[PDB]
Amino acid sequence: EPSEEEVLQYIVDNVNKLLSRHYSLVEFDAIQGTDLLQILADIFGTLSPAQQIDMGVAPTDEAAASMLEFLTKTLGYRVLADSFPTSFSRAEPTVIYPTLYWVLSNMQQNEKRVYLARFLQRLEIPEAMLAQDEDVRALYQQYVNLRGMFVNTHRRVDALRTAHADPADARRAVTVLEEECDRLRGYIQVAEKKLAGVPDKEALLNACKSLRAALEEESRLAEKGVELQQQLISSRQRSTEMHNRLQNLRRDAADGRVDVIVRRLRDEIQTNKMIIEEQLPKELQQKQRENAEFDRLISEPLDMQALTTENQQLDEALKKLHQQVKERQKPGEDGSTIATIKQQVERVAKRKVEVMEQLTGLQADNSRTLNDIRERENRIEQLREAHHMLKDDDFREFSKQVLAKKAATESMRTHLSEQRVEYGVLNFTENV
Amino acid sequence: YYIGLLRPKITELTTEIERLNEQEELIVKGGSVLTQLQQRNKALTDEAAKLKGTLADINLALEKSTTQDPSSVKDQATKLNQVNGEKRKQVDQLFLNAKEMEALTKKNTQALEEEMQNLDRRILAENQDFGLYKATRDEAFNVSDAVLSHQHQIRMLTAKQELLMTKLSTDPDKKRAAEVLRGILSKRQLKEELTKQCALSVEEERQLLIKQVKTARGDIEVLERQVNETRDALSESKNRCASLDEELKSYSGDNIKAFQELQEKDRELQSFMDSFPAKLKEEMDKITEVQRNIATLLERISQALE
Repeated sequence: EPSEEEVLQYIVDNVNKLLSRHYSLVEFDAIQGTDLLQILADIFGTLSPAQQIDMGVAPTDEAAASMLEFLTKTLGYRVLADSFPTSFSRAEPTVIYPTLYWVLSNMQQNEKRVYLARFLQRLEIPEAMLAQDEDVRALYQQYVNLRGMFVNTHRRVDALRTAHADPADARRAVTVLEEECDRLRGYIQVAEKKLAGVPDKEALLNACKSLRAALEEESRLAEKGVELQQQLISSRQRSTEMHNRLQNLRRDAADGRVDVIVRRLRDEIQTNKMIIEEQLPKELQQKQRENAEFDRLISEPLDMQALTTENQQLDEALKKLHQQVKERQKPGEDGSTIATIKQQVERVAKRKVEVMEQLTGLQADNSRTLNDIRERENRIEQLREAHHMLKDDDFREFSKQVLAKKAATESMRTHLSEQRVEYGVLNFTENV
Repeated sequence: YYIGLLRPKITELTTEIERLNEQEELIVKGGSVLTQLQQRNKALTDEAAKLKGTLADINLALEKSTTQDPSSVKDQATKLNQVNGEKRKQVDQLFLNAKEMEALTKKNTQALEEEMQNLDRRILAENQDFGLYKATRDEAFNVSDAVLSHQHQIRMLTAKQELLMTKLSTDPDKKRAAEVLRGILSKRQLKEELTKQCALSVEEERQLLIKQVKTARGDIEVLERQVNETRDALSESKNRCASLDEELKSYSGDNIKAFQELQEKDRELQSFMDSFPAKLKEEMDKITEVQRNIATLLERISQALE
């Protein structure tokens, strides 16, 4: 809900905009009486010329009622039914300001509404004379199917007029580009005019054209190389992070205790939140700006006088600010300096930076050791794949199985030997 | 008395009909104009690029004309072209390496996601507050991702800046100008900070500093807890690392071949076993044949007597 402050501000701003006036808040608040009526009257005079009234010399009661019928019926606003027309006859701000607010808000609807009101309605003639002579009845049939034409082509025109965009900005861009091209062709005319007296003309220009293309490919390759290198490094780092997450997952799986897990999670969340709230965005921003300023230093030519003047100006300004912060450290009424809390915050700050870097060093060694664990896990998996060794109690069971195989073959061997000795005794029984 | 009222309303209405249809025709013509201007704008942008190109070509020619001739310039060019070809190869190797690394990170991340799923199913079964675990975990991961993102962006910026610095070492004038602009940037930042400081009342400044020391002391507390927690994880990791490389002791040297030789002996014996059964059946049938021939000799001699 808007305070009467906000409402008055809105009313003054939009009354100033629509009527191109420059009322101040006091000056507008000063407008009571018929003058405020004529303010609203001029709002409606921007919507319909028929509504343009001079309230200075007009029957204020009948004209105010005419206005009210306009605002209620055509524009479509209603409310305190018994008091509204009587108090609206009066220039009562408690009734007028909400009406000004409503009209200055829905201004586009007021436009459309008055358009239709001019065109659509104000016929309810009985059919008596219409049934008397069919000539004007056919004239009225002409009128009503003209109104049908009107609603058909109007909704079609309005939907298509909103559908297609305004080519003003586009023609502006096109003309700017044409002017840019014309300027460039002039610049080139100057260039090739300065290059007329060269010893070998197309020879040198083709050589330089080739050199230039070489230099541009050089620089693009340099940049894509740097990009690919860093993007590697970062994808590596994300792997290391994944491993850290895995370590924390097994440690947290140790204590099924959700609560303690969430306590340690929150402690690391805020340790990250420490560097992600300001320190890293500040370093990021400073690097972004430093790079942008060097790109602009290489793209343009240098007038080192401008930057040397910015240098001296900053030197003097920092002199002012240092002396000012110094005189802020002058002892107050107590004899107490601000510097006492400055030394307390310095001391705590050094403690925090010291502990925080201890933390990161530990974290570095964990990630390092943790990479190495993956390295060893990998080569052990490579060996367990390239071979299928056992080297355990499985080795002993395998070895017992092979020994049993040896004994089993020897058993089968004596089986065939016995069968063969019976074959031999059969051959000798045959010999008889 | 009403016909003189129909007439003017009818003509006014038709006049607005005419206006509306003229506006329709205008909207269509404007549409085709916009479609034409898009193509014209693209064509002009490209021609502008080309015009900038030949302008740059001529200006490089103007530079090199004083000190070089077409021969030396084209030599510089082909030299740089050969270098760019080798560089093209280096950069494509980098492309490949990075694509691999990224693929590995994707597999590591899918792996970790699987173990997360099994643990979170485990705690959900145990009927603990799973929603809180998932929530604080998602927050933790998001802030971490945030830190990794920022650190990536800073490393990137710094490397490209090193490129810019090398480019500015071409001209000693722009080199000294670049270092001076570096100082300008630092001084701008210091002015910003000092102006922030002096714009508050010393009472407001001490209030802010007191709040700052409070929050700093709380941060130091949470930092010391983290230091202990990672000392614990670090100890854990070092024991896992020694544990693993001693697990690796058991594959080195003779051990692998010793198992290989036992494998080979296994395969020898199984081949010999598989060789046994068919030959057993064959020798069996041979022995039955010779005993059948025993019967043949005996009964033939018996039949001789009859």
